[PDB]
Amino acid sequence: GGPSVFLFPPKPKDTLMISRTPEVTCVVVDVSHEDPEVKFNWYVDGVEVHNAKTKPREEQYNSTYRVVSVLTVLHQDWLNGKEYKCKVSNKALPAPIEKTISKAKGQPREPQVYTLPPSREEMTKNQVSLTCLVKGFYPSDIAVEWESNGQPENNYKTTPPVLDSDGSFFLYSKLTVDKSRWQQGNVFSCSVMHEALHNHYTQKSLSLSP
Ligand SMILES: *[C@@H]1O[C@H](CO[C@@H]2O[C@@H](C)[C@@H](O)[C@@H](O)[C@@H]2O)[C@@H](O[C@@H]2O[C@H](CO)[C@@H](O[C@@H]3O[C@H](CO[C@H]4O[C@H](CO)[C@@H](O)[C@H](O)[C@@H]4O[C@@H]4O[C@H](CO)[C@@H](O[C@@H]5O[C@H](CO)[C@H](O)[C@H](O)[C@H]5O)[C@H](O)[C@H]4NC(C)=O)[C@@H](O)[C@H](O[C@H]4O[C@H](CO)[C@@H](O)[C@H](O)[C@@H]4O[C@@H]4O[C@H](CO)[C@@H](O)[C@H](O)[C@H]4NC(C)=O)[C@@H]3O)[C@H](O)[C@H]2NC(C)=O)[C@H](O)[C@H]1NC(C)=O
Ligand SMILES: [Zn+2]
Ligand SMILES: [Zn+2]
Ligand SMILES: [Zn+2]
Ligand SMILES: [Zn+2]
Ligand SMILES: [Zn+2]
Ligand SMILES: [Zn+2]
Ligand SMILES: [Zn+2]
Ligand SMILES: [Zn+2]
Ligand SMILES: [Zn+2]
Ligand SMILES: [Zn+2]
Repeated sequence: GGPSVFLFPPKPKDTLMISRTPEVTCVVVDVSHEDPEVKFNWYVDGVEVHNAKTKPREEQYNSTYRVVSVLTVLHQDWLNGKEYKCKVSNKALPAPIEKTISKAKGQPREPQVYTLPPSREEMTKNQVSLTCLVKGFYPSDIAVEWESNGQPENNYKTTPPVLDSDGSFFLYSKLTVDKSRWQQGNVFSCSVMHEALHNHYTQKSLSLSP
């Protein structure tokens, strides 16, 4: 029938750290050998731009060609809602294919970050759960990590964002540590990246209070 276009956003962390390079990815699949030519046009807010890096086509094991084009986006443009259009032209199509993407839309809402110590009843266990509540944020793109003086604490798991009853999102992150480390008074820190925080970052700390 005709080829199909997919347009993918940057990775969320790449949009929240100015040191990183967010990029948007236009993928064309189902390109026939009969008309194998593929032209990309990129627009930012309706204005054609020219810095996209297209990859040379690559044949698939199902006898179709796959062509990829990558446009780097500016940290501030993406956060300011600019919209990115990929236009794919190929002989086999009646009219060119237009896909548009941007950051999740909606008024931004800054998260409230709260650490919760292990439950009393959980103090019987050889491991305990440190809880980071992140609530009230909009949009849902977010990243959460845990640290203890310098090094990342990676035995943690974070729930997906959940739509709350006021239209904002919340989640929880659970860090599991040896009960000894928690009682040795060590400081544990939940750090949160989200667009609506100052510099898109905050951290909150948790320690035994005796
Ligand atoms: C012939 O073969 C080719 C490929 O060869 C095959 O290789 C694999 C795939 C084998 O399975 C086998 O087939 C062959 O060996 C086939 O090509 C495939 O075609 C199908 C369509 O038929 C495509 O399906 C869509 O996939 C989307 C998800 O794709 C991602 O995830 C899958 C794995 O789950 C991967 O396979 C893909 O490569 C994609 O991976 C993502 O790619 C991004 C770009 O690289 C990554 O982002 C980038 O990441 C880098 C670092 O890695 C940087 O961070 C960059 O900054 C960043 O931009 C991303 O991380 C990566 N993810 C992963 C996990 O790797 C689906 O989203 C899509 O769903 C759409 O369609 C469904 C129904 O059609 C439905 O669920 C939805 O409606 C959805 O539609 C979109 O949804 C939105 C919102 O809901 C709506 O608005 C729209 O409806 C719609 N719009 C848009 C714009 O999307 C499809 O399921 C498949 O991806 C593609 N494969 C490849 C490799 O390209 C071909 O079909 C075969 N043909 C025949 C006839 O056999
Ligand atoms: Zn031009
Ligand atoms: Zn050009
Ligand atoms: Zn931009
Ligand atoms: Zn950005
Ligand atoms: Zn945007
Ligand atoms: Zn649009
Ligand atoms: Zn980090
Ligand atoms: Zn603030
Ligand atoms: Zn400042
Ligand atoms: Zn910024």
